[PDB]
Amino acid sequence: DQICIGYHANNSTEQVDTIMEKNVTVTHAQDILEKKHNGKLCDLDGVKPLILRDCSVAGWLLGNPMCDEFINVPEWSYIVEKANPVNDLCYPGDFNDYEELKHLLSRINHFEKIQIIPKSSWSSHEASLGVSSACPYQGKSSFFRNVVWLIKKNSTYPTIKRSYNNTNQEDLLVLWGIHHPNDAADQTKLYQNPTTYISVGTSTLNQRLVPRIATRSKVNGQSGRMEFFWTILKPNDAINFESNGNFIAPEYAYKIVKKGDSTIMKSELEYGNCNTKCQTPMGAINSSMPFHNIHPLTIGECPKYVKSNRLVLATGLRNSP
Amino acid sequence: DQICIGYHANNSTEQVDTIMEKNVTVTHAQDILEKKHNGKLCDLDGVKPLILRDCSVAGWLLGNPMCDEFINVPEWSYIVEKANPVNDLCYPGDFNDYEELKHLLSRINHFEKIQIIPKSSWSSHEASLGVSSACPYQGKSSFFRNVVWLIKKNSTYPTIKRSYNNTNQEDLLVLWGIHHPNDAADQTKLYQNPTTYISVGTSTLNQRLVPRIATRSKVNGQSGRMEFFWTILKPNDAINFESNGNFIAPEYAYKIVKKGDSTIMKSELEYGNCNTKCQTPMGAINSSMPFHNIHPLTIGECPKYVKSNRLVLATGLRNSP
Amino acid sequence: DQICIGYHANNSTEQVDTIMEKNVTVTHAQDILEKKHNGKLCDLDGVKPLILRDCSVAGWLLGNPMCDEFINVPEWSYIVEKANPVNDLCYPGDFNDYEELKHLLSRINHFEKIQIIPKSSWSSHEASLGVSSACPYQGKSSFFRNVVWLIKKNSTYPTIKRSYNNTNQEDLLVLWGIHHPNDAADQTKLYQNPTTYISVGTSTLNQRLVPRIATRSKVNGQSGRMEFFWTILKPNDAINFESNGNFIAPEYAYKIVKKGDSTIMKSELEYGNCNTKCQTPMGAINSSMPFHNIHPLTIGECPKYVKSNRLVLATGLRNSP
Amino acid sequence: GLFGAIAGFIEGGWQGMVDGWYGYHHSNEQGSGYAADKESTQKAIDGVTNKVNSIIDKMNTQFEAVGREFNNLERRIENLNKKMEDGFLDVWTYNAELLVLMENERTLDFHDSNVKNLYDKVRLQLRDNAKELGNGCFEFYHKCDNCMESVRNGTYD
Amino acid sequence: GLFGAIAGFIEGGWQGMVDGWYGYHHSNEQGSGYAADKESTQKAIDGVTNKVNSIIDKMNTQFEAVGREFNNLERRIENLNKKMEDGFLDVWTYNAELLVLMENERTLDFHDSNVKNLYDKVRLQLRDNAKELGNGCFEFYHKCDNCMESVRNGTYD
Amino acid sequence: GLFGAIAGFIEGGWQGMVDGWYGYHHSNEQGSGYAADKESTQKAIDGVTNKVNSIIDKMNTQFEAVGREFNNLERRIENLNKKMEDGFLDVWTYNAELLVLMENERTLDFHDSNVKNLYDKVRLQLRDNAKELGNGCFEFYHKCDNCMESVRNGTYD
Ligand SMILES: *[C@@H]1O[C@H](CO)[C@@H](O)[C@H](O)[C@H]1NC(C)=O
Ligand SMILES: *[C@@H]1O[C@H](CO)[C@@H](O)[C@H](O)[C@H]1NC(C)=O
Ligand SMILES: *[C@@H]1O[C@H](CO)[C@@H](O)[C@H](O)[C@H]1NC(C)=O
Repeated sequence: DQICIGYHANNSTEQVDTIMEKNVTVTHAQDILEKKHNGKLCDLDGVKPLILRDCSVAGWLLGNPMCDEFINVPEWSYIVEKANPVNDLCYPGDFNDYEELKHLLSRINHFEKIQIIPKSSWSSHEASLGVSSACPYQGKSSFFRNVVWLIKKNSTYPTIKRSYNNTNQEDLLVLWGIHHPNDAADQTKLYQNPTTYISVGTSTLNQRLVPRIATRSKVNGQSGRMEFFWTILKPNDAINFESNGNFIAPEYAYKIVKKGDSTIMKSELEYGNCNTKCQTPMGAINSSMPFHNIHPLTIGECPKYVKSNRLVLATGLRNSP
Repeated sequence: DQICIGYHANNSTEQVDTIMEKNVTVTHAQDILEKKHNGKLCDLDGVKPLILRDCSVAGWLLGNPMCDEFINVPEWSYIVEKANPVNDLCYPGDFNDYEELKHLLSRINHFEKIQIIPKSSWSSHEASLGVSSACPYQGKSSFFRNVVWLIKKNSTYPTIKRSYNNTNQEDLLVLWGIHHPNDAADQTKLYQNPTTYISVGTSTLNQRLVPRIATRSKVNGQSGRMEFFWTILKPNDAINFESNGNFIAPEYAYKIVKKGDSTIMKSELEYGNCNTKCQTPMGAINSSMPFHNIHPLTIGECPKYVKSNRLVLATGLRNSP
Repeated sequence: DQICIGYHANNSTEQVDTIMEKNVTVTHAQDILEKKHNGKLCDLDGVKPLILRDCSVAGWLLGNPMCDEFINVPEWSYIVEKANPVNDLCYPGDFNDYEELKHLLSRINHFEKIQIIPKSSWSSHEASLGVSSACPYQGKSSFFRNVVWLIKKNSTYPTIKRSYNNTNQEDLLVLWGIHHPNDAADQTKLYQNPTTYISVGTSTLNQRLVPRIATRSKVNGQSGRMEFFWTILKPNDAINFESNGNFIAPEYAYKIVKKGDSTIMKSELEYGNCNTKCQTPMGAINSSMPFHNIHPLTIGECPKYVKSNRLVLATGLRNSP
Repeated sequence: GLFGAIAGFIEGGWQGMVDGWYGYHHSNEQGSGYAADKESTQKAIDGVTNKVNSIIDKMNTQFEAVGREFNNLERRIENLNKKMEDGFLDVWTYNAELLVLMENERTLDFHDSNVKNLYDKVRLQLRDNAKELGNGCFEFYHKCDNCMESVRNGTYD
Repeated sequence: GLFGAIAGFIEGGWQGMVDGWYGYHHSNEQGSGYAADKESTQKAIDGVTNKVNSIIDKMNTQFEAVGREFNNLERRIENLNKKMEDGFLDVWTYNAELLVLMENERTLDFHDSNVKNLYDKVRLQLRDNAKELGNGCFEFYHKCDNCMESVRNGTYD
Repeated sequence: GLFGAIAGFIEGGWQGMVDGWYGYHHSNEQGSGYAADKESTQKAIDGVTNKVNSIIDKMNTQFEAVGREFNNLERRIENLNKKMEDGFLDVWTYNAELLVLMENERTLDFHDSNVKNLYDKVRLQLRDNAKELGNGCFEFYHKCDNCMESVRNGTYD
């Protein structure tokens, strides 16, 4: 007669690592890394992301005519943009402080677009003729929808003196621009006056832009350049334009409504018709693992990202062979 | 007859945590987190901090007339500024590269203020009349003390050509500015000439400022703007001004004396009449704990900051119930 | 008769540390920190570093005449520059966006220098006379080799309109500059015209420089200033200059050939005639230790840098006394 | 293993004890079988659950990459931004992998410790009555009736 | 506990031993009492003091936030600055909390280890003379006179 | 040491065992000598080698300073850059120093654990035949012939 102390074995095949030994076989184990996504872009908590397709944030905000999809967008969860979106800045140039604006967009969930200076508000200048081959729409030459390319009326560009007061309760993103022609004859052809300027004023802004003449390579068949600036007009604050040419003038501005945490993710992917609680640039995540290894940039209720290939905790004991 | 091996219990109530078990009761324990401050701003090692009250570093350095407290300050340990100090930049505008200057102030313990261009040094221009409603002093219109608002003398603003050589052995903080009026008639009223400039030169500096005209919102009842620039004039180096108007000219500059490690902390708090060896934005610290959890930004002999609520080391053994 | 269990002692003197006890003597130990270098600058994997001696990257790239050593350099592994190289910018001024360029150099292993605008290409302007006392060569006044100091021909500075197209397959570093004189009479003496400009154009660049007049301290016996700008001209892209004076014009540009990972290290040291697989600013490393403590900035197959003085692992057991 | 029991003087585990992690095998005239020791098993289950949760918990404070973009002439701050984001990921990857490695080894040792303790608890009861065979088993001097229930009991002699 | 002594086969500690951390209780005709084992107690005190100081020491190299300000159009570098300062605080908070957790558990185990070792040191002396009761106590075959001093001594038989 | 063997009940090591890390000393009429226990020695060597390599391995993912320069009016980002580079070095210096400290202590304990286990393996064979002297040695009841080979063997009685 005999009594024995002993312990559990089973038919487990699960292995875990220790400092002193690798692939120890254990009775029980708890894998804590999520390794699987669904490879789609999904709604986040029911809320759909703004998917720019071939449009850049710039293409969207200025209203490139090929970006008609995003003329009026509902509230979004997060924004997706490609690495190299084609429909950006159709008339070539720059967007001043673009990245800082993109940064601001990351704390924004809804813009409501409103008209601040009506296109048919211009008495002394031509406003229907500010178009280009670089921004085609339905075959014909067209321009960014949100800004007005002002031109001389019957050979005269009189000084413009326009003001807009923010009666809204929401911060206003206000967008404008300046045109840099290639030579003096272009300057005369559109605006007449040889030297011009645009001054922009607000409580905090003290701006004066001046056209930069240079001969340059045709980007998109144009050698001219548009350079776009912006400001956040506070409530009860007035923006003051004054200019004698080259002025690209606001028609529409964006009310900032319902700003909430959000991000712009970079992804060649397209919308997936799904819902998720945690999204990544490569796909969405559904898991209760404390960690995942999918991609560092997530948004939502997400597990923590690590660069591991494997994280498995022993819970049972060493399984005998 | 019997002999027994055994161990200590006591009436300890102290608990510590382990990976496998929480709130284990121990005979002895060593709490290593400092959780207590005094909630005051105190002298640091006898040395008093510069407390700006309602003045900003800008309000102080330019000598806003409401910042008379800080006309001549002794050596400080650290600087305290509020989140939103009221007495800043009374005449509206900007302070060029302000943050970089604040950064420099963090390696500075004492400024000694000295006159470089005497106010009664101006023959051909009016110097007693450069005042404004935006900077009141004792009811009457006044201006930043340290800089001179130069005006035309009997309808003429002749070119100014002034130089100052640093004979001192200490680096010199030199401060000046430019005025941007709202319209052409303001330009004429004060300086006469229609287009002006200010050029500033030194060994390393190659500056030319030009007035920016715009109509803008009244900030502090003024639509004009002052924009302040600065340089560190090296020893045995000469600063060279030349300007035909809009020039806000230095009367006083600051010798950098006794620069030592220091910081600007943000705090709504006021001076506490105490001494300490370690100070935080919320209060001072007196402790021998290797860690504290008070605030990340300290100055002095300080314990290390952690975000814990509790750090207690077991020293005794598990106390029996 | 007796049998005993026991363990190894030896005459080891090696000590290691534990959490509970310091300097425990062990039978065996494995030191894992490399503490030794050779104190030289060596070739990296056979490949020699570009050692600028007394030249700065600026002195090199613009071709300061005292930097003749580096007129045509072979492929390098890494670059060495002193803390304060003497032969930099002999004619005083600035180098616009210098640090960003240095950053670019860190992803570059070979430049091949080629002539884009031949010096004897200038019909209407004087090109042999753009020299200075600040840049001497073999006793006589000389100028940066790579750029041409254009001057008026028989009292006329006609507008320059020059273009260069990148037919090469490699990105082109293109370098140019502008001259800022001290007074109006200097402006007339060299270029005649009172107000000038330089406009630079490319696919992406939209530049217009304008001379900044100021009286300033003589740095290197000159009060004038050269300010150097640069661009990376993409392949199949054209750079377009236009200027009526103050223009410092490119004669040579650099093809970017064989860009590979590399760095600029700061070191007062000079070349050591050695080879290595891992180099530091203080000396090279030859070791199989997983860590070293030499300097944080290495290049090559390198152990990991830690700030320790000692890292020794126990392998044997506690050696008895 | 540090405690010498698991894959030590006790050569291997038991497929036949599906009951819990540690226990007894008895064998006498009336037969033979396995019974789990409820107390040590339950102590073990809590130890490990708490550990796991502690491990998960300490790991939720962790770096969270935020996307940021930089123009063509901000290459230095973009590189700064990159090396910072990667550095915190390398630090947390290292943290999690090591913690796992170290705690796995403490987990296997803890089970080994529980087996030895349970064994000793039985050694301390049978002290001269049975012969300590050397393999986890004790062989009785006097035949033990299903007496076994009493060894498992804590109440024997 | 891994060593099975503390709150193990020795059920609980002794309010009556104010003397040191581990020792003896004796009981015979002449009476009874507690005496601390000076050597193991002192070894234990050094172990733990050194540990604490080692813990404090390794913790003084640590991130120190420096205040930095950024204008309205530097929102990205300000955010960079923030996430960097927080990241190092999360890394050091995690460091200190874990080190505490792990070292606390090694501290309790070390005391358990010291009790077992002291017990074994006495088991190894009384080997057939007294009956190993199973509870930390040995019951003598032959009556022991204040003989006790000799068990504590290291010099018995 | 936690296991009580090394510099414990076994007072010190043996200069005369150059053979391996743990083993036996025997002494009888035919003489005396040292022989290493091959199995436990080899187990120990693998344990430690693996540990060392694991230690080296986990340490190659680590911060790598990249040099970056900043002009005179970028003092804030230069300081940011500095505190970031130093912070990661302090975090990795702390990592390596601690890992070394902790793993050194597990290494010494592991050897102590191996000695105790080997001792117990011999205690479990000689159980009533020899007298457990208390010092790592067993003294035989019956004289043992070079019988010794059989204790070392695992095959005795
Ligand atoms: C540059 O020159 C190449 C070679 O002829 C030409 O193919 C290319 O189109 C040119 N680009 C421009 C912008 O002139
Ligand atoms: C802007 O318009 C509002 C509405 O009348 C007015 O109350 C506010 O004072 C105005 N602000 C300025 C600067 O004109
Ligand atoms: C500045 O003045 C000092 C004092 O005479 C003189 O030695 C120094 O050379 C001057 N520097 C310049 C640039 O004028």
